[PDB]
Amino acid sequence: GIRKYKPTTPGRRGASVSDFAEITRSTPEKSLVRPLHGKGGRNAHGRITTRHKGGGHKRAYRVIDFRRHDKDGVNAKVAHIEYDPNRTANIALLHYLDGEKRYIIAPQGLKQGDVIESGANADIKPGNNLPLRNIPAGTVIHAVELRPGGGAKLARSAGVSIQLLGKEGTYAALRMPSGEIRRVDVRCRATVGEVGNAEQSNINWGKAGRMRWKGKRPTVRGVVMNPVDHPHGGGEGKTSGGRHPVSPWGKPEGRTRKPNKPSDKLIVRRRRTGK
RNA sequence: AUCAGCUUGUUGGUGGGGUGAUGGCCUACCAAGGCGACGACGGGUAGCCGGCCUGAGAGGGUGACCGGCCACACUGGGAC
RNA sequence: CGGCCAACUACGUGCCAGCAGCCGCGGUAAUACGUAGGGUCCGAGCGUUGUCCGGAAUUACUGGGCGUAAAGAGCUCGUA
RNA sequence: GGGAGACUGGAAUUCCUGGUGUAGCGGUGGAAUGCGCAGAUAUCAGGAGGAACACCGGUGGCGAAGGCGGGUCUCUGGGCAGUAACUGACGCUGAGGAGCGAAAGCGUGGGGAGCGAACAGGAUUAGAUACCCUGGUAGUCCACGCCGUAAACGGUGGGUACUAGGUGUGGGUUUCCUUCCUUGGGAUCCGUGCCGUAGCUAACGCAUUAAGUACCCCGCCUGGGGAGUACGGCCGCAAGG
RNA sequence: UCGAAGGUGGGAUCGGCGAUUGGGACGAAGUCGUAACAAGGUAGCCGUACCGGAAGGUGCGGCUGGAUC
RNA sequence: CUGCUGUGAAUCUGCCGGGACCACCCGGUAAGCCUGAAUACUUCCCAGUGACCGAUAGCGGAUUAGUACCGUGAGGGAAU
RNA sequence: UCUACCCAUGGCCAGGGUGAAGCGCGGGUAAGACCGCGUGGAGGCCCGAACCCACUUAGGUUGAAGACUGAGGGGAUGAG
RNA sequence: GAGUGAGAAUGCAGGCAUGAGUAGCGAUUAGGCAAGUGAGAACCUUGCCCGCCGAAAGACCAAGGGUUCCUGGGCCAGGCCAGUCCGCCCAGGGUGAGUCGGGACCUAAGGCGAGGCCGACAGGCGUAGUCGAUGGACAACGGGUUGAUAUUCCCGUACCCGUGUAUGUGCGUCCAUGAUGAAUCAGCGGUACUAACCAUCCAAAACCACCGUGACCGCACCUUUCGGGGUGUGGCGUUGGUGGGGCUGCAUGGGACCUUCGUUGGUAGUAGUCAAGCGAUGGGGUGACGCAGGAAGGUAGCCGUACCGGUCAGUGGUAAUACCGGGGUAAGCCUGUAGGGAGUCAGAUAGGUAAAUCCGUCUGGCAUAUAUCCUGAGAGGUGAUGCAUAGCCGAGUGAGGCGAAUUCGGUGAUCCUAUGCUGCCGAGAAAAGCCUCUAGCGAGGACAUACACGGCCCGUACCCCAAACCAACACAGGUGGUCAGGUAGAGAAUACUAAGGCGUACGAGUGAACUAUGGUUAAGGAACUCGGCAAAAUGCCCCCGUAACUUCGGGAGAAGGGGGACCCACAUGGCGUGUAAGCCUUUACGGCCCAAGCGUGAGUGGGUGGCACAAACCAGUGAGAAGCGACUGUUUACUAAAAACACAGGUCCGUGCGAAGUCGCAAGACGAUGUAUACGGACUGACGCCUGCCCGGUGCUGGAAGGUUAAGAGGACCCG
RNA sequence: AAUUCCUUGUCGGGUAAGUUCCGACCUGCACGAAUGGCGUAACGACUUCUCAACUGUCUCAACCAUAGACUCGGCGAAAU
RNA sequence: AUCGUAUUGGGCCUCUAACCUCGGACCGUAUAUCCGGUUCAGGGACAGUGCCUGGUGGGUAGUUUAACUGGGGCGG
Ligand SMILES: [Mg+2]
Ligand SMILES: [Mg+2]
Ligand SMILES: [Mg+2]
Ligand SMILES: [Mg+2]
Ligand SMILES: [Mg+2]
Ligand SMILES: [Mg+2]
Ligand SMILES: [Mg+2]
Ligand SMILES: [Mg+2]
Ligand SMILES: [Mg+2]
Ligand SMILES: [Mg+2]
Ligand SMILES: [Mg+2]
Ligand SMILES: [Mg+2]
Ligand SMILES: [Mg+2]
Ligand SMILES: [Mg+2]
Ligand SMILES: [Mg+2]
Ligand SMILES: [Mg+2]
Ligand SMILES: [Mg+2]
Ligand SMILES: [Mg+2]
Ligand SMILES: [Mg+2]
Ligand SMILES: [Mg+2]
Ligand SMILES: [Mg+2]
Ligand SMILES: [Mg+2]
Ligand SMILES: [Mg+2]
Ligand SMILES: [Mg+2]
Ligand SMILES: [Mg+2]
Ligand SMILES: [Mg+2]
Ligand SMILES: [Mg+2]
Ligand SMILES: [Mg+2]
Ligand SMILES: [Mg+2]
Ligand SMILES: [Mg+2]
Ligand SMILES: [Mg+2]
Ligand SMILES: [Mg+2]
Ligand SMILES: [Mg+2]
Ligand SMILES: [Mg+2]
Ligand SMILES: [Mg+2]
Ligand SMILES: [Mg+2]
Ligand SMILES: [Mg+2]
Ligand SMILES: [Mg+2]
Ligand SMILES: [Mg+2]
Ligand SMILES: [Mg+2]
Ligand SMILES: [Mg+2]
Ligand SMILES: [Mg+2]
Ligand SMILES: [Mg+2]
Ligand SMILES: [Mg+2]
Ligand SMILES: [Mg+2]
Ligand SMILES: [Mg+2]
Ligand SMILES: [Mg+2]
Ligand SMILES: [Mg+2]
Ligand SMILES: [Mg+2]
Ligand SMILES: [Mg+2]
Ligand SMILES: [Mg+2]
Ligand SMILES: [Mg+2]
Ligand SMILES: [Mg+2]
Ligand SMILES: [Mg+2]
Ligand SMILES: [Mg+2]
Ligand SMILES: [Mg+2]
Ligand SMILES: [Mg+2]
Ligand SMILES: [Mg+2]
Ligand SMILES: [Mg+2]
Ligand SMILES: [Mg+2]
Ligand SMILES: [Mg+2]
Ligand SMILES: [Mg+2]
Ligand SMILES: [Mg+2]
Ligand SMILES: [Mg+2]
Ligand SMILES: [Mg+2]
Ligand SMILES: [Mg+2]
Ligand SMILES: [Mg+2]
Ligand SMILES: [Mg+2]
Ligand SMILES: [Mg+2]
Ligand SMILES: [Mg+2]
Ligand SMILES: [Mg+2]
Ligand SMILES: [Mg+2]
Ligand SMILES: [Mg+2]
Ligand SMILES: [Mg+2]
Ligand SMILES: [Mg+2]
Ligand SMILES: [Mg+2]
Ligand SMILES: [Mg+2]
Ligand SMILES: [Mg+2]
Ligand SMILES: [Mg+2]
Ligand SMILES: [Mg+2]
Ligand SMILES: [Mg+2]
Ligand SMILES: [Mg+2]
Ligand SMILES: [Mg+2]
Ligand SMILES: [Mg+2]
Ligand SMILES: [Mg+2]
Ligand SMILES: [Mg+2]
Ligand SMILES: [Mg+2]
Ligand SMILES: [Mg+2]
Ligand SMILES: [Mg+2]
Ligand SMILES: [Mg+2]
Ligand SMILES: [Mg+2]
Ligand SMILES: [Mg+2]
Ligand SMILES: [Mg+2]
Ligand SMILES: [Mg+2]
Ligand SMILES: [Mg+2]
Ligand SMILES: [Mg+2]
Ligand SMILES: [Mg+2]
Ligand SMILES: [Mg+2]
Ligand SMILES: [Mg+2]
Ligand SMILES: [Mg+2]
Ligand SMILES: [Mg+2]
Ligand SMILES: [Mg+2]
Ligand SMILES: [Mg+2]
Ligand SMILES: [Mg+2]
Ligand SMILES: [Mg+2]
Ligand SMILES: [Mg+2]
Ligand SMILES: [Mg+2]
Ligand SMILES: [Mg+2]
Ligand SMILES: [Mg+2]
Ligand SMILES: [Mg+2]
Ligand SMILES: [Mg+2]
Ligand SMILES: [Mg+2]
Ligand SMILES: [Mg+2]
Ligand SMILES: [Mg+2]
Ligand SMILES: [Mg+2]
Ligand SMILES: [Mg+2]
Ligand SMILES: [Mg+2]
Ligand SMILES: [Mg+2]
Ligand SMILES: [Mg+2]
Ligand SMILES: [Mg+2]
Ligand SMILES: [Mg+2]
Ligand SMILES: [Mg+2]
Ligand SMILES: [Mg+2]
Ligand SMILES: [Mg+2]
Ligand SMILES: [Mg+2]
Ligand SMILES: [Mg+2]
Ligand SMILES: [Mg+2]
Ligand SMILES: [Mg+2]
Ligand SMILES: [Mg+2]
Ligand SMILES: [Mg+2]
Ligand SMILES: [Mg+2]
Ligand SMILES: [Mg+2]
Ligand SMILES: [Mg+2]
Ligand SMILES: [Mg+2]
Ligand SMILES: [Mg+2]
Ligand SMILES: [Mg+2]
Ligand SMILES: [Mg+2]
Ligand SMILES: [Mg+2]
Ligand SMILES: [Mg+2]
Ligand SMILES: [Mg+2]
Ligand SMILES: [Mg+2]
Ligand SMILES: [Mg+2]
Ligand SMILES: [Mg+2]
Ligand SMILES: [Mg+2]
Ligand SMILES: [Mg+2]
Ligand SMILES: [Mg+2]
Ligand SMILES: [Mg+2]
Ligand SMILES: [Mg+2]
Ligand SMILES: [Mg+2]
Ligand SMILES: [Mg+2]
Ligand SMILES: [Mg+2]
Ligand SMILES: [Mg+2]
Ligand SMILES: [Mg+2]
Ligand SMILES: [Mg+2]
Repeated sequence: GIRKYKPTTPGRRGASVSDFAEITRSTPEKSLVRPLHGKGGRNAHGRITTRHKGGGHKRAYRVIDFRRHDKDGVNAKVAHIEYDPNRTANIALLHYLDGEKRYIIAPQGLKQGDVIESGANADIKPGNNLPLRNIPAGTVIHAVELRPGGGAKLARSAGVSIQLLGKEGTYAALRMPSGEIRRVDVRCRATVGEVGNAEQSNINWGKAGRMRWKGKRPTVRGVVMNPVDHPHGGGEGKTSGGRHPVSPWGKPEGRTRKPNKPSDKLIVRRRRTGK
C-alpha cells in the first residue's frame, strides 16, 4: 500500500513511497535483458532535443510482450510479479506451456497463481488479451491496440484505462481517460481489467536526488531567465514578463493538434477539461 | 488533579559500627524494586485536645481564659 | 415611632437639602427628609460596625430534585 | 428498512447529436437582468453521465443510540414463543479508561446530473451588504483518515418486583362453536399507538411502555450576568473540542 | 568526612507594574436600524460553515416549546 | 530572352519579329544538332629588356625560410 | 586537451556517534491500536582528514604567482 | 623623370642612456668544522654532529617530455653570484620478454560507410559491416651481477597459450548387436439422421355467456317556441374475426437392412540409411556486472619470547639477570578445511526463424541424505642438501672466501574469502572465449607418453606531485593510479622518529626608523570603530542534569558542574586468545573445554609530587530577540555566494501515438524504443490557515448569421 | 516593514545618553493574497540588536626573537 | 440565369483503379527492425505535395527615433 517515512532528516521529512509488497523476485531474468543506456535527453546528433531531462541513473531494458499475438491456445501461470522501473506499472513474468517466457503488463490485483489465456477462448479474468469479437461491451480494458495485429500502443495508464462502450458495424467505440470517445476497429487487440499500481499516484517525491535519478533536470523559470534567452527574461525585481506566457521556443499557449490525421476521422470530439 | 506518577540509603537481606534500648541510626557487600486512583508525590492554610457559641438532634463555626501536651527563644547551625 | 416591627401629629424646604437592613421615600399641602412636642423599647448602659450558627430542608444521612425553572453524559462494551 | 460488499432495473433532470417546426421562451404581487432570430421554446429518435428510489409507506418494523427502506446474491448480529435437557450465585449498575456516533468542516486522490453557502447583476424600500428573480464557486457523491459536538427530546439512566381497564397494530404458540372457510370465540408472551382510575405533581400533565409505591448503582444542579469565557492541562494538521 | 553562611547557572510557583489592545457591567439620552414575542408580516429554535457596521441572512441535518387546512 | 506553376495552337490564305495596338502593302521560317580564324590567361621552360631596388629598399625569404618562434586553430611570422 | 552539458567504462571517500521500518519476548485486545526490552544502521543525518570549494582577514598587487600564500572557513555516501 | 628634402603623428624597426649600481636574488628547514682535488672553495667531492619532510619533501606506475640516464673532457655562453659542480655544452656507452603493456581476440558511448533514402549542386542520414578501451577472455618468483639495466641477463624450480613426432590405451564407416519409432486395407464416438409414444405451458381457422358501444335503425324524458344536443333500453355490427374432426405433406427421439472395426494373415529384422572424427557466418546455455551494511574466518604486517653472534663503551652503581643486531625464503605442483551455492533418473511435447540427445515445460520414479557437484581464503609438505643474511679474514674508487640461529605466542587491517550473505530501491552494459546440440561431410580420426624440434612484430633508458609534464623561467600553482613502519593515539589528523631523500644554487655583519610574521603586558574590558573586523576565549573522554518552542525527529554537545598524573593493594581478579593434557566421533587440514603462556581495559580504597594532572600538539565561544529564505544544494573561473538560482508542494494549459515540442532547406533522430497516474510548456515554492472582487483592454477557446477584401474566372461601354 | 519622502512619526522596553533594535498605534505618499499573504519546528561562512566570559580593537603604548629595511662582497632590473 | 421546356457548378452518399499505410505474411537474405517487390488487410478520389494569394506572424532581419538650447532633458 502506502507507507510514510518518518522525518529522520530535514530533507526526507515529506518523502512517502508506495511500498512494493507486490514483489516476488529481485534479480531480473538475464536472458531477456537488452543493452540500453540513458540517452541524456540528446539525440545521436549531439544537440539537446528536450531540456529539463537527462542524466541520472543508467538502467537496463527488457522486451515486453505488448502485442501478444504469436502464440494462442496455451495457458500460462503467473511466474513472478517483479518490478520494472522503466514503467509506472509492474511486469509479471509468465511460464507458458511451450516454455517461452515473455514479460507482460501486470494488471490490477494480479497475484501469483492465476492461469492466463491469450486468444479467442480466453475468459474475462484480467491479463487475457483477445480481439473485440470476444469481449462484452462495457468492460474495462487496457493495453489496447489500433489494428488487427500491428502491435498495441494505448491504454496502459496505472489506475485508469480505456473503457469499451459499444460495437456498431465494423468499428468499435472506446472511452478515453480524459472522457473522450475514439472509433477503432472491431478486430483490434485489447486486454481485460485495469492496470495495477493505482496507489502510485499517492507517491510523494521527496527531494532532488530521487529526481535526477528518475531523469528530469531542474526547471529554470523564465521570469529570472535572461531576456535574450527567453521572452520572459529581464527585469529588475520579480516581473511576469509583461505579456502572456509563451514557450521560449516561439509559440504561446493554444491549439497544437494538427488535424487531418488518418484517425482524425476516427475521433468524434476532443477532450474537455475541468467539467 | 487547573498537583499522576514519586523515590536511589530508595526499598529488602547479610556482616560490621552506633546508641540507655531494637532499628539504613551510619558503613560495606548482594537483589530490584517499595509507595501509587480504597487519592502517592506536589500546591495553600493552620499548633492539637478537654472545652466555647449556635442548633431539639444531626451538624456547623471556633480554640477567648483555665488546664493536658507540642514547638521556639533576634536569624541559621554545632557541641560540652 | 411607612410595612416587615410594641411607638403619630404639627412646623420648615420640595426630583433640592436628605433617609435607608428588603420593599422603597420628597416633581408645594411627607405618620419614610430636618425641628418640635407626644409615645414606644432599653437602662448605667444605649446603638453603629465586623466575625460565627440558626431560620437555610439554601449542599437535604435523618432531610432535596433532574419533562418544561439547574441537571440524565449521545449511546454501548466493559476493567477496578 | 439490522449491517457490509458486489451485480442489476425503471422514471425524471441536464447535456450532446439528427429531423420537424416557427418568433418568442423562462420568470414574479408587476417587470428587468437570462437564452433566441447564428434558429430558442416545443416535439420525436438515439446516446452519455451523476444523484436518489415516487406508489407499498402508516403515528407500522428493526437497531443500544445516531439512524435505517428499487430488486438479486454472498456472510453475519440482535430479539421472540413453546420442550423446559444441562451449568448450578455466573446477576445488576459501573468512577477513572476504552469503542461507536446527525449534519457541517479539514487532508490526499477521483467523481460531480440536480440542488446549493459565498459572489455578480436585475427588483423593492428614504435605505437592503436580506426576504424575490437570473447565474453559479466550495460542499452535496466515492475511498482512506480525521473533529466529536445537536431542542443527540420521551427535554425523563439502566435493571428488577407489585398496583384497576377500555380501544387498534405486529410476531408466535394453543384450544373450542367448528363450516373446521371466519379480525369466529378463548388462553398465553413480546413490541408498539390513544383515552382513562386510585396515586403523584405548583400547574400543564404522567398514569403497567408511570413523573405510582420501592430496591441497587452512576452522572448532573445549588439566584441571574460575568462565562461555557481567560489562564493552565489533554486531543486534534487546523477550524476547533 | 560532615557541616551553617556566601557565590556561581539554569528550571517552577506566587506575584507587583507595564505602552497599547481584547472583552464585560453599570450609566441615560441620542443616531443607525426591525431582530424576537400573534402565521411579528421570511415559523421559531439547535448543531455547524460562509457572508455582512449592526441586530442578522443563507446552506445542510434535527425538534415542535408552531397557527391555519 | 529565360525560369517555376496551370492552360495551350496551326504546317504554309502557318508564325513570330520589326520597342502597349492593329486594316493594306514590307523583310525572315520557332521549338534538333554540332563547327577552325581573330581573344583572355602564364604555375613552367628558353632567350632578352629596365632614366626599376640595392640589405629598415626589393617577394615574408640575397643567409638553416615559410626555418626558428607563438598559437593545440584556420594560422601568424621573424632578424641575420 | 580549460570551462558548460550529456553519453560509456573504471576509481575515490581515514576515523567516531545519532539509531526507521522490520524481527522475537513480556504486557494490552477477543483481534487491534499501543506499551518496554534485546538485534537495524535507513539517512541528499551529525563531528571530523584525503578530495572538492572559495566566507573573513593579513601579505602580496613593476608579486613566488596575468587571481596566489598564510591563519581560520563549508560539503565531506552524495543534486558527490 | 621623380619612391627627391622630418623634429614631432602616445609613429615604425635597430642601437644607446638616466631612474642606478637603487629594489630584488623566489618561503613557513639551519648549518659548522675538518681532511681531499683544484690557480680560485660556504656553495663540488669524503668523514662527524645539528636541522627538516617522513600519508612525504620516500618508493613505484599511467598521461606527458624524449636522451634530461651513465662514464670521460672542458667552464667565454646558460644556473638570478664564483663555481672544479650541473638537468651547461663535446665524445663514448647504455634500453635484451612465447609468460609485463597494445596488434594477430571481442564489444560500450561514438565515428566511417557499399547499396539505399532525401537533397538545384556542394552534401546530410543510416542498413549489412567495418572501426573505436577507459572493459572482458588468455601464461612467475627468490637471489646474484658491474660503473650505470633487471619479474628482461645468470643460477634454481614451473606454468599455461599454440605446431609435430609415434608408441600405448583405445575405436567404424566399408561386418553388424543393440534402443525403438513411424507411413498402408478393415468401424464402432446409448450419444442419438428419421414416421411416434408418455407428461407439462401457451395459442391460429370464434362455439357458448356477460359487458363496453366507430357508425346505423329507433321507443320515453329534459332542453331554445320548435331546432342542435344530453339521459335509459332494444336489433345487430365489433372503432376495439375459433373451436371439432379426417386424408395428405413437413418438423422432433427408437431398433434394423447395402458402404464405414474390433490394425494384421503372408511378407519385406530380405534390401536402403547411418552413429567414428572433425562439425558451423546458425540455434541454445554460460560468460553477465548496483548502492549500503554488519558479522565470522584468515593474511600482509607489527609487538614480545626461545634461540643465535657480539659487547665492555674513559662518569656513581650494572660483565651478563643487561644491551645491540638477526630471528627470511615465492610462483607452481598435491591435499580441498572454515565458508558460499546448488538435488537424481525414465517417457512423451514441439516452443527456441530448419533438426536436435541441447535449452525449457508437464506427467511419474528416486530424494532432507554435510548424499553428490561446483566455487573457495588459509594452513601443512614438496619446491629448498638451494639462495641470502648478522658477522670473521686478508684487501680500500672497491672486489674475494668462509658463513651461526631461522620457533613459539599475541595484536592485527581500508587486504582475501566476497562477483558472498543479509536488507534497501533509486532495481544495477555488450560481445568474444567456453560447454553442448544438430544441419552439411566422411574412409581414418580420438586419449596418453619416450624423442628432436619451430613460437611474430613493437614499447622496455631517464623524469613523473616535478629544476625533466602543463604554467614564456631551474616559478611558493595544477596533475590521475599503486605501496601506508614505531610510539602516543578514535584514526590516512597531529608531535617525534626508521627505511629513504633533502637543508633547492646569493652570502657575511650591524640592538635605527618603518613594514611584515609572532610572544608577553599593570589595570579597565568595546570607552576607537559602521560592525567585537581582527584578535582573544572555550575546546578531549566519562559521568550528573538540561528550558521556551515544535512538524514530536528535534531544539541539545543546549546552558552548567564534577573526576582525569604516578605508585601500591584488592588482583595468581574479570575479559580475549589459546598449548600440553582431557572428553568425543561420520578418524580428520575434525567439535567441546583449556592448567600453563601471551595480551588486556574498568573501578574502589590508601599514599605521593607540582601553582597547574584532557598539562604538549590537536581540539565547538555561548545565550536572548527580530527580517528574508522551508532545509542539503548551484552560480557572476579573475571585485558580488546572498534575501539570488535550483530543489521537493501545488496549479493551469497543450498533448490519442510515425502524439505535442524540437534539431534538420529533407530523409531522419530525440521525445521513447515511453503511451494521459506518461510527456512538454508556464507560474509559485516545504507545512498550517487560506488564496477575496472584476471579462471593459490585450491574449486564448467557442459560435461566422450580416458587411469589407485576395488570386482566378468572367467581357457591358469605349478607343484604334 | 527588504516597501514610510515629512520621518530621528507618536507611545512603551534596554543603557548615561539608542536617527539602529524590539513591542504596539494606523496619518498604508506608494502592503496585500500563486509576479502569493500571514506564521512556522529545523538549518544557514545570510541581515540587525542586546547579554556573560574573553581579550592591546582602545585608554596609551612598551619590550622581546624572527624575515627585509642598513654597510660590505657577487650579478643586476622598470615604470617615466 | 438566355406548378407541364432551358440554363452549366455547387452540397451529399457510395465503389475501387489513381493515391496513402510506422498493418500483416513472404522474398532478395546464410545472416539485415534499412531498402525494394508480391499478396492479403485497412483509409481513398480525401489526406499529401506544389503554384498564386488572403490573413496571423519581435521567432528572425535591416533600420529610424530633428534642431535651437547661456551643459542636457523636461518646457517653449
Ligand atoms: Mg518535504
Ligand atoms: Mg535492453
Ligand atoms: Mg521540464
Ligand atoms: Mg553521468
Ligand atoms: Mg514502478
Ligand atoms: Mg520555471
Ligand atoms: Mg536567471
Ligand atoms: Mg527576444
Ligand atoms: Mg529580470
Ligand atoms: Mg517593481
Ligand atoms: Mg496566452
Ligand atoms: Mg480527451
Ligand atoms: Mg535504621
Ligand atoms: Mg551495612
Ligand atoms: Mg439542630
Ligand atoms: Mg444543623
Ligand atoms: Mg479545634
Ligand atoms: Mg495548666
Ligand atoms: Mg504524653
Ligand atoms: Mg532558634
Ligand atoms: Mg531554632
Ligand atoms: Mg410604627
Ligand atoms: Mg409597632
Ligand atoms: Mg410638610
Ligand atoms: Mg419620648
Ligand atoms: Mg446566623
Ligand atoms: Mg435514606
Ligand atoms: Mg435538598
Ligand atoms: Mg431545566
Ligand atoms: Mg442531559
Ligand atoms: Mg453534553
Ligand atoms: Mg463497505
Ligand atoms: Mg436534436
Ligand atoms: Mg457529471
Ligand atoms: Mg457493570
Ligand atoms: Mg460493571
Ligand atoms: Mg470512573
Ligand atoms: Mg465514567
Ligand atoms: Mg478508537
Ligand atoms: Mg449532508
Ligand atoms: Mg474549510
Ligand atoms: Mg477529505
Ligand atoms: Mg479532492
Ligand atoms: Mg444553482
Ligand atoms: Mg462575470
Ligand atoms: Mg435521534
Ligand atoms: Mg440515557
Ligand atoms: Mg429502574
Ligand atoms: Mg384519586
Ligand atoms: Mg391514565
Ligand atoms: Mg414503568
Ligand atoms: Mg420525580
Ligand atoms: Mg455558565
Ligand atoms: Mg491553557
Ligand atoms: Mg500595568
Ligand atoms: Mg420581526
Ligand atoms: Mg420583515
Ligand atoms: Mg421569525
Ligand atoms: Mg426567526
Ligand atoms: Mg448556529
Ligand atoms: Mg446567504
Ligand atoms: Mg434542518
Ligand atoms: Mg410554546
Ligand atoms: Mg523552317
Ligand atoms: Mg577565336
Ligand atoms: Mg600549433
Ligand atoms: Mg541504528
Ligand atoms: Mg515499528
Ligand atoms: Mg582566497
Ligand atoms: Mg598592498
Ligand atoms: Mg616577493
Ligand atoms: Mg595569463
Ligand atoms: Mg584569526
Ligand atoms: Mg550532498
Ligand atoms: Mg615619397
Ligand atoms: Mg619620433
Ligand atoms: Mg607612454
Ligand atoms: Mg634610466
Ligand atoms: Mg635601498
Ligand atoms: Mg635589498
Ligand atoms: Mg626562485
Ligand atoms: Mg669549502
Ligand atoms: Mg614534519
Ligand atoms: Mg597526507
Ligand atoms: Mg605516514
Ligand atoms: Mg603518458
Ligand atoms: Mg666533463
Ligand atoms: Mg665557465
Ligand atoms: Mg649567464
Ligand atoms: Mg654533454
Ligand atoms: Mg553512417
Ligand atoms: Mg556508397
Ligand atoms: Mg551502420
Ligand atoms: Mg573497429
Ligand atoms: Mg579499447
Ligand atoms: Mg628499467
Ligand atoms: Mg624486472
Ligand atoms: Mg541489486
Ligand atoms: Mg632481532
Ligand atoms: Mg521448449
Ligand atoms: Mg612453439
Ligand atoms: Mg618491437
Ligand atoms: Mg626515466
Ligand atoms: Mg619524482
Ligand atoms: Mg615552461
Ligand atoms: Mg625553480
Ligand atoms: Mg610551478
Ligand atoms: Mg589531485
Ligand atoms: Mg590511509
Ligand atoms: Mg621532525
Ligand atoms: Mg630520509
Ligand atoms: Mg620594517
Ligand atoms: Mg602574561
Ligand atoms: Mg582592560
Ligand atoms: Mg556606529
Ligand atoms: Mg535555541
Ligand atoms: Mg535537546
Ligand atoms: Mg550544547
Ligand atoms: Mg576422548
Ligand atoms: Mg558430535
Ligand atoms: Mg598540586
Ligand atoms: Mg548550505
Ligand atoms: Mg544552492
Ligand atoms: Mg560558474
Ligand atoms: Mg567574482
Ligand atoms: Mg571565481
Ligand atoms: Mg566574489
Ligand atoms: Mg554564488
Ligand atoms: Mg541562503
Ligand atoms: Mg529554490
Ligand atoms: Mg500551493
Ligand atoms: Mg505549476
Ligand atoms: Mg499549472
Ligand atoms: Mg467579452
Ligand atoms: Mg477592455
Ligand atoms: Mg462578363
Ligand atoms: Mg514598519
Ligand atoms: Mg523600510
Ligand atoms: Mg513583515
Ligand atoms: Mg550603530
Ligand atoms: Mg505608509
Ligand atoms: Mg503601490
Ligand atoms: Mg497572483
Ligand atoms: Mg505580475
Ligand atoms: Mg513565522
Ligand atoms: Mg590587556
Ligand atoms: Mg599614545
Ligand atoms: Mg632577546
Ligand atoms: Mg631587512
Ligand atoms: Mg637593514
Ligand atoms: Mg645588483
Ligand atoms: Mg539632430
Ligand atoms: Mg538647459
Ligand atoms: Mg550656460
